[PDB]
Parts: sequence; structure tokens; C-alpha cells
Amino acid sequence: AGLVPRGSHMKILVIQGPNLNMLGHRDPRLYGMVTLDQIHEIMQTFVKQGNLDVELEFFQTNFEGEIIDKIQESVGSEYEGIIINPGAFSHTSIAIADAIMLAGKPVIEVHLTNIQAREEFRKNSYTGAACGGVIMGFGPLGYNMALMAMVNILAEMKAFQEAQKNNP
Amino acid sequence: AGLVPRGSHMKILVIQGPNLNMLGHRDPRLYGMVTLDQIHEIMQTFVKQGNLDVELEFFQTNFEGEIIDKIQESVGSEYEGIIINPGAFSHTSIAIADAIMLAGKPVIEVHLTNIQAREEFRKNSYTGAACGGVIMGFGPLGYNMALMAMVNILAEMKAFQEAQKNNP
Ligand SMILES: O=c1c2ccccc2oc2ccc(S(=O)(=O)N=c3[nH]nn[nH]3)cc12
Ligand SMILES: O=c1c2ccccc2oc2ccc(S(=O)(=O)N=c3[nH]nn[nH]3)cc12
Repeated sequence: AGLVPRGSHMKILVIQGPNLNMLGHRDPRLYGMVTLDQIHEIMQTFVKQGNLDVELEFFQTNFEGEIIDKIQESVGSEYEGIIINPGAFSHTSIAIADAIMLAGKPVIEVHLTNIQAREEFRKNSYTGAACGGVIMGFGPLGYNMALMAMVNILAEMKAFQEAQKNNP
Repeated sequence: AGLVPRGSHMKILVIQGPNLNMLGHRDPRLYGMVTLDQIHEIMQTFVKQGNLDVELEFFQTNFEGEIIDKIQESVGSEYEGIIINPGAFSHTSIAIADAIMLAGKPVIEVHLTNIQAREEFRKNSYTGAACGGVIMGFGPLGYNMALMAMVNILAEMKAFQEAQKNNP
């Protein structure tokens, strides 16, 4: 008793789906040539500026199967929550949505654009329905909003579980 | 020149739509009896904790027309941005969506629940499509996320407009 110091390395996995790696090379003039690496740096700076004890891991892929593999690799292993932008797969991938459903951890969906405001085929998100919450239309800023939420959620889950939940 | 001290009273209007006033009296056991007034207090505390120079005004109504009147009253007058939860009107009110479209200021939509994860009739948001961005499924926390975003947006709009934009 009293032998386990606190508190948190929170470990959050950020999964980016198809085409996002081309940000700032084709577009966005919409955010003035911000790149995907730059969004990731922005998230790291958010952590630093808040003096938060958070470890971020970043992963981008154009493959549905690589997204599912990555979600599965997190289930047994260390990552406490996932921030995901499945991009265009959000509207079609029942398989990714099911993988999220049974990930056993909080998952937050982010989109750069307001997918509710575009073509009819972009309005549906199977994956969004599986996630706890969805953020859309804030550009890179949306990712910092997702991080703010995830830190709150993971900090409160600990409080409950331990100290309270249990003092072995 | 140099005769106008800076910087910000940001004035943000928070508009809550139908049934939300009954939070914590019928539900949410979903958030343990949090009331609508309590959400508003949470937002005020967010401002205080960040030492932000932000003024919040709160308004709840069960009337579509009162929401439109309130949006209009902001156009000519002082409020720099709107955070809105139109609730069940989101799925049906073209009129509120049009009022948002021409509000001439940033408008962010928030829902407590993940409306993408419920009945088919709740998935559509006319109002969400009109807003710059949408946040759903974070409970009260979503409102603090909306505030974080709005402060960023309004701070950057000033930088541009003034100093840069213009030094009369
Ligand atoms: O805006 C972009 C974008 C711009 C330049 C080059 C590549 C790009 O890839 C993207 C991928 C996803 C998104 S997204 O707005 O984050 N998600 C979407 N879901 N369905 N459609 N969009 C925006 C984008
Ligand atoms: O969860 C509630 C709620 C619980 C107890 C009593 C009244 C309530 O009113 C609400 C009003 C709106 C929402 S809402 O999830 O923020 N927005 C919705 N749009 N369409 N359906 N829901 C949740 C709610």
C-alpha cells in the first residue's frame, strides 16, 4: 500500500486515414499549406503548453486493413485511447466501425471539414456512430479539441478505477 | 494612433434549444443529474480557469422563432460568435439553418449525445451543415470544447482584421 507512485503517462494513439498525408502539397490552401506532420506537431505543442503527461503516437495509412490492424494492436497494449480520422472510409467501412465498437477504450472521430455540409455521400459516418464522439469542421484545431476531450476522459476513468475503484 | 488599448472582451452567445432546460430533472442519469444551469457554470469556470477575457450570455427556449429572433438580435449588436445546440430542431429547421447561414459571424453547433449513433431521424442536421463546425457526443464537456474553439477563432480574426487589416 502506497507503493505505486502517481500519476499519468497517458498514451494516446492518433490514426489518420486515406489521402491525409497529401495535406499541404495539393491543398489546403484551405489552411494555407499546413501539412499532416504540422498537425502532429501542433498536438505535441498542445501537450507541452499544458504541461501534460501525455505520450502521442501517430500513424497514417491509405489502407482499411492497416487501420484495423492498428486498432487491434492497441487493444492488447498500452494505448489508453484513440483519436481517429478515417476520412473517406468513414462513409463506407462497416469493418472499421466494428473494430472501433470492440476496441475496449475511448475513441474520438475527427474530420477537418464539416462533412455534414458537403456531398450527400459524405454525410453518413459508420465510424462516427461507433465512436463516443465526433468533431468536424475545425481544421487542425479539431485535433487539439479531441486531445482536450481525451485527456479529460482518461483522467476521470483513472480516478474512478483506482483510488476509488480499489490499495491492493 | 496608439489610442485604442487592447485587447479583448470577447462576447459569446450560447443558445440552447428545446427540452434542454429539463436536464437533471428527468435525465441525465447519463451525466448523474447535471442541470443546464450547471453546464453554464462549467463554461464560466472554463473562462475563469484560463484567465480569459470572455463574456458569456446564455439563452434557452423551446421556440424555433425565439432562436431565430435571438440570432438576429446578435447580428446588429456586440456578440462576436454563437455556440448553439438547436437539439431536436437541428433535424427539421431549415429556417434556423438559414438564420445561421446569414448571421455574419462564427457559429458552432454542439450536441450532448452522439446524434449519429441514434434513430435514423436524428442523423440529419440542417443547422449543423450551416454552422462552421459540429461537436457531438461529449456531454457537457462538448460545450467547453466549443468555447476553446470559439476563443481561438475570435482571437485570430482580430489579429488579422486590426493591426494587420489596418492605425486609423
Ligand atoms: O482537406 C483534405 C485534403 C486536402 C489536401 C489533400 C488531401 C486531403 O485529404 C483529406 C482527407 C480527409 C479530409 S476530412 O475532411 O478530414 N474527412 C473526410 N471524410 N470524408 N471526406 N473528407 C480532408 C482532407
Ligand atoms: O439528453 C438530453 C436530455 C435529458 C433529459 C432531459 C432533457 C434532455 O434534452 C435534450 C435535448 C437535446 C439533446 S442533444 O443530444 O444535445 N441534441 C439532440 N438533437 N436531437 N436529439 N438530441 C439531449 C438532451
